[PDB]
Amino acid sequence: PYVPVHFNASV
Amino acid sequence: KETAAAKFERQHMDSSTSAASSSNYCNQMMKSRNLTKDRCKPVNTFVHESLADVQAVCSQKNVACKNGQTNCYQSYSTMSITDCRETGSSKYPNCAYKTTQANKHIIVACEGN
Repeated sequence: PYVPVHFNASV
Repeated sequence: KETAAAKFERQHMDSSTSAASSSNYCNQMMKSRNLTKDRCKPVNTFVHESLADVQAVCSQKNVACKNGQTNCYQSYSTMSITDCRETGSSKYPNCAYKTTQANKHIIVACEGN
């Protein structure tokens, strides 16, 4: 369990 | 008080809707998630998928991040998502946002939290 820490980009 | 993981959830997770409401979704949501308390965060994306579906992206397609780091992953499939962005005519503390709904592959940065 590595979890999302940043929302880098879309598609 | 705020771990990088909860920050992430607070800012981008909205599993309570399959897609953006109407044109005011960004106004309420940015407000709600307290992304406009001191200032108007200029850009923020909401993911309309379950928490688990999004966590699962960290074991998907590994790609370089836009900076060069190696801890970025791309979702195999598209996800319903909402792009919230400040309209040229937005000033604190009366933050206006243009909500843009889409279906896209999200790229997230992962770490062990």
